[PDB]
Amino acid sequence: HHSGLVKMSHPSGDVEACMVQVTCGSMTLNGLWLDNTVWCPRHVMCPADQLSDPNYDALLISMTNHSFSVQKHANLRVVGHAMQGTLLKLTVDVANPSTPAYTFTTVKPGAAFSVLACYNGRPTGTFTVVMRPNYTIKGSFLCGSCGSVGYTKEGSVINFCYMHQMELANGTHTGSAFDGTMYGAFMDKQVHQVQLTDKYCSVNVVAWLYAAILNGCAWFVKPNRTSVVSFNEWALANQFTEFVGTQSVDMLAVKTGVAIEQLLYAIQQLYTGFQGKQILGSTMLEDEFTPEDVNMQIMGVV
Amino acid sequence: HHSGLVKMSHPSGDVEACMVQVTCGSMTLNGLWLDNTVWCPRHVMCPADQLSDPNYDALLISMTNHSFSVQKHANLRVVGHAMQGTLLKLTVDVANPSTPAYTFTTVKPGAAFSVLACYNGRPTGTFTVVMRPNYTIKGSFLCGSCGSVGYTKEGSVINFCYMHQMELANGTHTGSAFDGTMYGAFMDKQVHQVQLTDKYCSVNVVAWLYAAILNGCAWFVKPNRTSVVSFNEWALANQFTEFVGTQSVDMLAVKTGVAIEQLLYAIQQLYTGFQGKQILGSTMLEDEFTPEDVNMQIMGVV
Ligand SMILES: *[C@@H](O)[C@H](C[C@@H]1CCNC1=O)NC(=O)[C@H](CC(C)C)NC(=O)OCC(C)(C)Sc1cccc(F)c1
Ligand SMILES: *[C@@H](O)[C@H](C[C@@H]1CCNC1=O)NC(=O)[C@H](CC(C)C)NC(=O)OCC(C)(C)Sc1cccc(F)c1
Repeated sequence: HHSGLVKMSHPSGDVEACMVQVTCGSMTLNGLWLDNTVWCPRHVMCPADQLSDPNYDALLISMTNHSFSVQKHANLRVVGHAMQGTLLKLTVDVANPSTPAYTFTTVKPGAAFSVLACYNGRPTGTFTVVMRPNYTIKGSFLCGSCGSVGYTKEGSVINFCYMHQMELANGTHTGSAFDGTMYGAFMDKQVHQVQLTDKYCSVNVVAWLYAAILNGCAWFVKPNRTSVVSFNEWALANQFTEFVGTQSVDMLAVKTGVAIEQLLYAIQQLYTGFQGKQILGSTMLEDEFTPEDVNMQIMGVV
Repeated sequence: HHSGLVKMSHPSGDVEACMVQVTCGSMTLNGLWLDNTVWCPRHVMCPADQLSDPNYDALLISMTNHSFSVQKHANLRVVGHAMQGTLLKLTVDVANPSTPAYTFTTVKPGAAFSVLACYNGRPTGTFTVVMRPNYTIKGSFLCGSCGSVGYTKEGSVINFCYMHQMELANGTHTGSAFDGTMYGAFMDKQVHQVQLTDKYCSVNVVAWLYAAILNGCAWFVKPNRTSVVSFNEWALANQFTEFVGTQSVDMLAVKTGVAIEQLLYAIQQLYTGFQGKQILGSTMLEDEFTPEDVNMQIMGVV
């Protein structure tokens, strides 16, 4: 029996109209064109021989307005340039006529956002990822994908929350919010960097367990319960994130009739082992589906 | 270590411009607007009391040109109507100015296509699915999602291959190609229908095993080999599809240096059990990634 839950991404049509190609010499990457501002990663100014330890402040001074080439596949003239954190704020004389209503937001661990993978300013694919506790994402990025944007949608408004910058040794990816800060303690330098541990997202495992109950799979549900405070103490010693309930989780509890503390106890015993049984066709706990995903995809509640 | 493989969907911007709302009385659903033709499922004409066993031929005669209301969120006047198989071919006086270069194709088991989920003619989300051997898909569809389209992209040309029609008891979904034929032996009637067995896609499991080798995971690779003919005989008695090699699979074999017959032997032993080990973080064989997905996402080869 299929759960009805898939990795669902937002429609990308609004964001594809904001994708441009930015070249600052020998390096090309993607940029976000909103109004008269083009955002792009700041290592576009970096020559290939200084990626390991670049001085962006000196490089920015070395740049002029005619040093950035912006193209849409239309060529955009740069009338101003500035750097905020690990991002470049290039000003252009033409405002994007297809600029959507948008905000800039920071995404937190356990939350899901949609990614538009682009190369040479041309959208290539879309996928959804969950920001992991170590502030990395398990995405699909290759050379030239920097500048690809991550976004969430609340109505007609697109909340941009991620710009791809680098890939780690473990194969995961990290980037920067549109305030210039890289997620976690990461730096936009081509060096090996210490990566924090990854943890199971408790609020997403609880949602995934609720989805099984909404699909008739409730063998793991027992009348025993574990409080949030006790579970969070247990989570700290078992590579699980501390659980914080939300209204979305409460809706799932109300509809199913199963308490959160019942599932918290279940996660503790399911962590020790599924014992040859399966939940939604899996033998491991899944934290890649948010409570809002289960609310939306299965019950049509947004 | 993350494999670098995610469920990747095509950009949906081109298809979102072709999505319309079709209402033929008390039922509303989605339609595909290409040139002066609007395609939509034919049970839009069905009153709610006859969904179990509808006479579409009589219903079509009962309809007029003014019986179909087509709206884009612009209202489209219907200047002609026809029925092909399980699909309606409505002619409108206005051609879609954003019609992309497109073809109509039939997707085969094991192949992957992108789906644009729509409700009331408004795109809501996108996801990618693999057509299963029983000619069903493990999608995320709800009431009103009929008319959502499935498509593949070869360059700038969009090959439409799926229109959502119904959901089965197992939670999977099936639809019709744009020639009017429902995939498999399914009928667009609100009754329980016999569903064929589902099988592991051998060509996709081979691709998934190759992706592990491309990520350093090759503990399952042994010098022993199993021929395609012998594997296909084994596949017939173990719920596996018969393997047919492709050029894409050959590229993966050439790059890795591991023969297909080596992995066919591995699948036979991995089917008996992973024996406590994991491949790409999984204890079961995965057939939801095509050889082209591994070729594109990991090696950038399209
Ligand atoms: C976009 O310009 C590009 C995107 C990556 C290419 C491979 N996969 C990607 O997503 N980003 C870069 O080339 C980065 C340039 C830096 C920010 C100046 N670097 C990058 O993605 O990774 C560099 C490292 C982190 C791989 S350097 C490294 C070396 C040895 C061991 C190790 F763990 C890290
Ligand atoms: C679009 O109109 C809508 C989409 C589905 C609603 C629920 N999930 C969907 O994807 N499709 C329908 O309502 C179909 C109308 C038919 C084609 C006239 N029916 C449908 O999706 O399923 C009807 C069945 C197959 C559930 S009837 C049934 C009853 C008992 C047991 C059983 F296995 C099947």
